[PDB]
Amino acid sequence: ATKAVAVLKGDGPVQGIINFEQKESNGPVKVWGSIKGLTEGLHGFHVHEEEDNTAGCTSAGPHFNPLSRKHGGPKDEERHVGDLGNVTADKDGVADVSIEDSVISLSGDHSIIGRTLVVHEKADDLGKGGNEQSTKTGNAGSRLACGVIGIAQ
Ligand SMILES: [Cu+]
Ligand SMILES: [Zn+2]
Repeated sequence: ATKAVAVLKGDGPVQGIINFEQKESNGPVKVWGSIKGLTEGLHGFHVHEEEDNTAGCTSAGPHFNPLSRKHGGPKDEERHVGDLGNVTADKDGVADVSIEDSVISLSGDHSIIGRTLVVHEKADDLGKGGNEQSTKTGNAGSRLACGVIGIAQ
């Protein structure tokens, strides 16, 4: 779409308004956001499968993997569909996201509308930890907050 949002929220007051703009069927998306309630430091950020509560928190399915690759980040050879590596939280526990991608579509085959955008405690290990868990998740640990990607309104 040309205006999508994902309101992150967790067990605690950790919350974050993510924004996504695509417009173009096959153009570079802009993705950005601003958490409020993480700790400082790097936090893994990914599009988990779908709004699947049974996966643990309010919703957080496995790392979405349509092409069935190993985990990593935008700069890796092995990166899943929604492997937006990690973001950096401030000393005030705010991680201002601002990146762009061309794998997804927000409106098309890879409509991210409906997906489950989740933040992790630890840094994404860029799926290089040489262990399934890491090479599937980034060893980023438990999901401080979870959320769903929808239309901005
Ligand atoms: Cu994740
Ligand atoms: Zn991944």
